[PDB]
Amino acid sequence: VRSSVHARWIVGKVIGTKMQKTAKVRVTRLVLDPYLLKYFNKRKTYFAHDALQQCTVGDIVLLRALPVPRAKHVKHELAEIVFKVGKVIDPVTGKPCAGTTYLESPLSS
Amino acid sequence: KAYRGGHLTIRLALGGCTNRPFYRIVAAHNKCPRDGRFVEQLGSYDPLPNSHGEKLVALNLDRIRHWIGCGAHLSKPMEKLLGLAGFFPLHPMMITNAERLRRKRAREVLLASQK
Amino acid sequence: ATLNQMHRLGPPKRPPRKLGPTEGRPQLKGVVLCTFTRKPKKPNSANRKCCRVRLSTGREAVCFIPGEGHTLQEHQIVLVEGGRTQDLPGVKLTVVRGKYDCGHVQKK
Amino acid sequence: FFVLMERYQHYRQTVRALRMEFVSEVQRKVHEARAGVLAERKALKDAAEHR
Amino acid sequence: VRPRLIAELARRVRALREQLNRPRDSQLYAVDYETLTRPFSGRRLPVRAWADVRRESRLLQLLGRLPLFGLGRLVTRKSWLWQHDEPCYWRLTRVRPDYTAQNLDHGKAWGILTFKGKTESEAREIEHVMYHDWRLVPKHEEEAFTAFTPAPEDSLASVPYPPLLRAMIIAERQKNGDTSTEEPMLNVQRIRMEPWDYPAKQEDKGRAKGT
RNA sequence: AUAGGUUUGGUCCUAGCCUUUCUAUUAGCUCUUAGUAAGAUUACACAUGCAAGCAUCCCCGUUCCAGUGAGUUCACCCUCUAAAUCACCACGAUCAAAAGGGACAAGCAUCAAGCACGCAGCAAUGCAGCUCAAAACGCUUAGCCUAGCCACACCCCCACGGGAAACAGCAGUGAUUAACCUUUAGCAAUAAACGAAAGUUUAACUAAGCUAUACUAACCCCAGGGUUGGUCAAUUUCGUGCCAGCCACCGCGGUCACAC
Ligand SMILES: [K+]
Ligand SMILES: [K+]
Ligand SMILES: [K+]
Ligand SMILES: [K+]
Ligand SMILES: [K+]
Ligand SMILES: [K+]
Ligand SMILES: [Mg+2]
Ligand SMILES: [Mg+2]
Ligand SMILES: [Mg+2]
Ligand SMILES: [Mg+2]
Ligand SMILES: [Mg+2]
Ligand SMILES: [Mg+2]
Ligand SMILES: [Mg+2]
Ligand SMILES: [Mg+2]
Ligand SMILES: [Mg+2]
Ligand SMILES: [Mg+2]
Ligand SMILES: [Mg+2]
Ligand SMILES: [Mg+2]
Ligand SMILES: [Mg+2]
Ligand SMILES: [Mg+2]
Ligand SMILES: [Mg+2]
Repeated sequence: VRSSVHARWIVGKVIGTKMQKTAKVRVTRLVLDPYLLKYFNKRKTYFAHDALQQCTVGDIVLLRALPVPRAKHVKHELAEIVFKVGKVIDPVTGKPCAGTTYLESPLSS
Repeated sequence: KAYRGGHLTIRLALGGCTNRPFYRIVAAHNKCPRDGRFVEQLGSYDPLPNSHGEKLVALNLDRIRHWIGCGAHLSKPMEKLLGLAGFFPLHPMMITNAERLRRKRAREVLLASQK
Repeated sequence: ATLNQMHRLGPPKRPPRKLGPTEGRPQLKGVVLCTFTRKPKKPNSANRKCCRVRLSTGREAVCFIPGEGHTLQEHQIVLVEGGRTQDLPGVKLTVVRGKYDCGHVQKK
Repeated sequence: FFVLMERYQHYRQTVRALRMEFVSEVQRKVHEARAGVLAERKALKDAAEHR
Repeated sequence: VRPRLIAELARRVRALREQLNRPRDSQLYAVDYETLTRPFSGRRLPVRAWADVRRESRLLQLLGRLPLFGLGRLVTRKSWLWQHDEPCYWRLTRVRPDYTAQNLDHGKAWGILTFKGKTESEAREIEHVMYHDWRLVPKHEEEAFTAFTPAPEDSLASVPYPPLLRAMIIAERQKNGDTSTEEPMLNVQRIRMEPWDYPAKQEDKGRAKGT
């Protein structure tokens, strides 16, 4: 009722930024193999409107469905950047981190 | 499937075997085949008397009312069946046929008396 | 193979079944072109009665005539079924006895 | 013919009244399913539980 | 999808050719009175109309003999006169004659309807204009023809429910604690059974296609 | 699979082929009754008769039902919203097109690249991008996910137009194939069309006809078919003599052949 786009909220990795104000994002879902009964990753490509062109290749982003498609393949918009590439902020503690190590200690604050 | 015009109607779909009929009360598109696709089965009707000498009719009254309130029509045999159940007034043709049968049997009795 | 490799390859893909001399049909009608005899491969020795027939599909094929004594001539119509003649290499069709021109074997 | 005509008129009048009442019941049930007081109470309870 | 453009062209061409080769009323609604068949289609008229087709007049057969095509005059129908004792008629307001007719005896008309003495509020198109059922009210008779005293139209205000439905209603009331002894009743004041011969909406009616 | 036969002088292992089970079509031989179900090989060509009327003229219907499987991810879910039914005063429900998003058959990668397949801007125009080994692009195969659904309605995808004169409606016919139902009756029931209605029409349908294709039950007298070396239940005499012939696999037949 709010949108004609099937996928409403999706999380992906940005794999392309060569289009103006548009980010090419790779979204992985878990699909059960009918024979092996094991979950494997299935990939799909989405084009997300990035008005400010703040997306970099490799960062994890959240995409929200547009009310209607603004182009043939652009049906989504960048709601936020969940993880900036190489600039991750730990949501649990709110401190910068490099991989599994704290760049700034939680105790310091 | 898209039909040109048409409407929903509650009717009798014929099943069973040769010389043994049975009816399923179904709400279906009027253009669909008699025993084909239907929207919902609203009951059943066995026209052959059973071991107790009864003709068994099952009516889903709630769903019948729902589909009538959704704009569904009714086939004439269903109007007669619902009149027999007391759900509707008796259809005029049942009354007229009863009167015709009364007059015919009166004529037969008068023939017997004349003889 | 690992589970990842099995998922990649998917279910086994069985090749389609090979069609035989009858091309997947129970029987075939045919016209006799010539009758002759062929010799078995040798653990055995005999003169097996055979005939070349043009089938309804247009292909020419060698067929075996079972039973003792046949009266098949050229231009006659026969019905041929499957079943290899184990002794004759390349002969994979058999003439049906008691159908069209090919009659039943005479008693004794 | 005349008696049958009158009978049909009366029967159709009664059937139309019954049909309008059934339509009203269907619409009332739809309205009570969407904006009914019980449905609204359930929605508010679910929102409070989520919060 | 491989486009189907020939279908587009065919539909557009057929629409244009149907809009430009429209059959006119003089062609569609002509009748051969000897065989009582339509020359346009060859289909014969129903038996019950035959006599009327040979005795009565079409509406514009009357209107074409009048100044201004009889605007403001009253026209009634033979079937209405036979069926109903109360006055039924049309007061003409607009007429569109079919100029292609030799006698200007085909076309369309609009007016105010009075059925069984009840006049309508607006003017709408007249149906069955091509029927052989029409009569013209003389001017010196209109006062006598239109006279009508509205009789008390008091009909049943409500009717009993069917037996099973009444029993179900009463059972539901008793289950819900209600102990009222009032009979369930179906209101039929909002159901006005209109006579089957009342004029329908000619604006919604279709037209015979040219063939 | 509770498995079995078959490689070797012999054992074990590996591996194929075949046997035993259950269906459908056809063929040989045989075949008694009753009920029920099912029923051209061919999208090849069709003689003939019917398969759509109703109704006071307008309209409505003939866009349905019925048929076929040629082609083939138009069928399913969500959003939006026409037409249609009922409210018909609409508020809206039911149903369901077009449009937008998602999902959706099989084989071949010896089909590996497609060649404009994208984006941004009110537009002007700018950027050079988009799909693809997680299978794009391509060739081939097939009606499907069966309360049913999809596609087609002689052919040129379509049908203004052309070829040309249409049974893939029922009955029926020619040719063709291993494949072979009556040129029956009635609208009495249900369904559909029309009518205000009594009602009318319908090769849908109902009731019949033909056919061991199947199931069920019988039968007063009435049984046939296949097999009998092992796998695998079951051969006595003769005839023949590596000939005639036989076998699903292994194999038999050279004067004592349980294998012809
Ligand atoms: K030998
Ligand atoms: K009509
Ligand atoms: K097909
Ligand atoms: K086509
Ligand atoms: K009938
Ligand atoms: K011997
Ligand atoms: Mg083995
Ligand atoms: Mg050995
Ligand atoms: Mg047989
Ligand atoms: Mg509408
Ligand atoms: Mg659609
Ligand atoms: Mg490869
Ligand atoms: Mg090659
Ligand atoms: Mg095909
Ligand atoms: Mg044809
Ligand atoms: Mg075509
Ligand atoms: Mg036919
Ligand atoms: Mg057959
Ligand atoms: Mg007939
Ligand atoms: Mg039958
Ligand atoms: Mg023997």
